[PDB]
Amino acid sequence: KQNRWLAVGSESGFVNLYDRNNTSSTPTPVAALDQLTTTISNLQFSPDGQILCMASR
Amino acid sequence: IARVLAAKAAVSLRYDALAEDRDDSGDIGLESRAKVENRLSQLEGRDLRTT
Amino acid sequence: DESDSGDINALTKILSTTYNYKDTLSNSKLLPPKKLDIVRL
Amino acid sequence: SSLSDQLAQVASNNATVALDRKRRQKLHSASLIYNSKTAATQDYDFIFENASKALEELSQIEPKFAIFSRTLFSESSISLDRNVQTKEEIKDLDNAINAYLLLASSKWYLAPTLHATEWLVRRFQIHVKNTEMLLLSTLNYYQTPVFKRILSIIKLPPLFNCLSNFVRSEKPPTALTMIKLFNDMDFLKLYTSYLDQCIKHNATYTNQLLFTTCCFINVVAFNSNNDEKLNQLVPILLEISAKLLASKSKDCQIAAHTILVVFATALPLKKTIILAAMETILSNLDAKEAKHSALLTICKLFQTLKGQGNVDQLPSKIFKLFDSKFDTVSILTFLDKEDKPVCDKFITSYTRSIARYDRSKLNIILSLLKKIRLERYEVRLIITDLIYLSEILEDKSQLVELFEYFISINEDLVLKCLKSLG
Amino acid sequence: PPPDEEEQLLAKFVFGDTTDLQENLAKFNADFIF
Amino acid sequence: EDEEDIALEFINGEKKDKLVNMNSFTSMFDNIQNVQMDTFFDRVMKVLT
Repeated sequence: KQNRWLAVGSESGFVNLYDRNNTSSTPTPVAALDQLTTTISNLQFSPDGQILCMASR
Repeated sequence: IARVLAAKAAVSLRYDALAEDRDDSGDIGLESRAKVENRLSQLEGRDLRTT
Repeated sequence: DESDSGDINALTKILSTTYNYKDTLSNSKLLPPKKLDIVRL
Repeated sequence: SSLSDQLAQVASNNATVALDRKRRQKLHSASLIYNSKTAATQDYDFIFENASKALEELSQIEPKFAIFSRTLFSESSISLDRNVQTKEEIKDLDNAINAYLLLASSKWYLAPTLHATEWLVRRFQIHVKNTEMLLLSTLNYYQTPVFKRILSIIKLPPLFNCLSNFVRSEKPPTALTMIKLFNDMDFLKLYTSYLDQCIKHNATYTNQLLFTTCCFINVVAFNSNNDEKLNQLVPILLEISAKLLASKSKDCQIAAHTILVVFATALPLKKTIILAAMETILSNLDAKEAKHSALLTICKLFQTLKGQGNVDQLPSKIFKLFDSKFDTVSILTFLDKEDKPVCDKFITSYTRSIARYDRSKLNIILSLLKKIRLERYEVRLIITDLIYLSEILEDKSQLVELFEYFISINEDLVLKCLKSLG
Repeated sequence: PPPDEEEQLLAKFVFGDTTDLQENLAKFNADFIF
Repeated sequence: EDEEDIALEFINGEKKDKLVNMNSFTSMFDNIQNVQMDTFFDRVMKVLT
C-alpha cells in the first residue's frame, strides 16, 4: 500500500509533516510540530499511520 | 502597549517610506492596528487580583 | 397535576434514558485525538 | 458552633429591619442614581414621584410595564413594608418583582429603567433580598457603568463570589472572570432556571442570547481538556439547547445551533443523541435564518460521528422530516456554493436514505454525487446499496446512469463491490 | 346600606388600606404580563 | 481484497478537523455588541473550521 504521510525532522527540533496523498516543486506542510527542542533522532509511524512517534536522543 | 505599538509603528512607517508602489489606502496599518488592539484586549483582560 | 398516562421533546427524552453520554470507543476504529489509553507492561 | 457565628446568622436575617437610626442610614443610603449624602436626605414620596414618571415613559416604549402601575408602583406601595408582611405575602411580592426584572432586563440602556428601578431598590430592598435575580438580569451588561453601580450597592451571594473583588473598584469586571463565574456547575443550574423563565415568558432579546451563548461556548473550551467535567456539562447545557429550540423566536434557535455544534466537536456523542438532536432542530424550524444555520449544524454533527454506522442511512421518520424542511433543490443549492463546509458523511447517509425510501429522487442522487466529492469508503457504501437496488428494483435509465457515472470515475472500485456482492 | 364605590375609594386613601394591592399581588401570574 | 484493507481504507477516510482549545473563543466577547445572531454564529463556524 502507498504511504499517505511523510515527516521530515530537523536539528532544531521542528518536524514538518506532509500529506503525500495531495504535486509541485514546493509543497506546503500540513503542520509544523515543534514541541521537542533538540535534534530529532527517531521518526516512526504506527502501522495504521494514525500515530507519529518523534523522539530525540 | 508602548512597546507593542512602537514596533508596529516602525513596520507601518517603513512601508510608507520605502514602498515604490504604495497604495494610498493604509491597509498595512489597518491590519497592524488590529493586532495591537488584540494584544490590548488580552493584556487588559488579565486581572492581577485573585478571584 | 402530572401523569404520563416530529415531537420536539425527543432530545430531552434521550438524555433521560442514557447515563453515559460518550460513544463507546471500542466500536470506533479511529482513536481519540487528545487522550491516549496506554498501559505499561 | 461559637456564639459569634450564630449571631452572624441572626444579623444576616435581620439585614433590612432598620432597628436604629444608624441601620436606617446604611439601608436608605443605597442608591443607583444619587450619592450617599444626598440619598439619605430623600423621602419615599420624592423617590416614588420620579419612578412614577419613569414607569410612564417605559410604558410608552412597551405597554406591558403599565401593569406594574397597578401593583408595585401604586400610591399604596409607599406604605408597604416587607418586614411586617407574612411569608405568603412576601412570595407574592417576589413573583411581581421577579417579573419586572425580566422586562427591565432589555431596557437597561434607557435612563428611565434606572429611575423606575430605584423605587424597588429603596422601597422593597431588592438589592439585599432579590440579589440573585437582579444580577442575573443585568449579567450581560457587565461592562456598562450601570452594572458597576449595582455591584457597589449589593451583597454578593455565595455563587457570585468571583465578582467580589470588582466591588467598589475602578475597573469593570473582565470577560475572563465572567467565564469563571459560569464555570461553576451550581451557577449553570441557577442560570438555566433563569433562562428557562425567559423562554417561558418570551422575554429574551438578542444581547442576552449572544452573551449566554459565548459563556456557554467558552465554558466548554475551558473544560476541553477535562473529559470528566465535560460529561457533567452534557446533562445541563444540552437540556438548555432543547429549551432554546422550543422558542418560536428565531434568535433563540440559532443560539441552540451554536451551542449544540461546539459540544459535538468538543465531545463525541452517541449517534442516538445526534439523531435525537436533529429531530428537535427540525421540529420547530420555520425562520429562514434559522434554516440556514440549522443546515450548517446538521452536517457538522455528522462529521463528528466516528463509529460504525458513521454514514449509515437516516431513519425513515428522520428522513421524511428533513426532506419536508429541506427540499432537494435547497440542498443542491447548498452543495452548489463553493464555500460549503465538509458534509460528505451526511450526504452519504442522506444518499443512502434516498435509495431506501424514495425511488423518484434517484436522478437527484446522480446530481448530488457530481457536486460534492465523497471519500473512498463513502463511495463504496453507495455502490453496495445501488447494487442491491438493481436486483430488487427494476432496472431504470437513471439507475444504470448512476452506475455509468461510477464506470467513468474509478472503474476498478465498481468491480470490487460487484465481486464482493454477486 | 352598603357603601358606594366612590366612598370605597375615599375610604381606601383615608384609612390607607392595602388589601386591594395585596390581592393583585396574589392574582399576579407572570404569563399574562407577557 | 480483505476486511483489513476496508478498515485501513476507512482510516485514510478521516480528514483533519480543528480541535477546540481554551483560547479559541475568548475573542468573541470583544465584538459581541450590536451584532445579529446569524453573523455571530458564522464567526463560531469560522474558528471551528
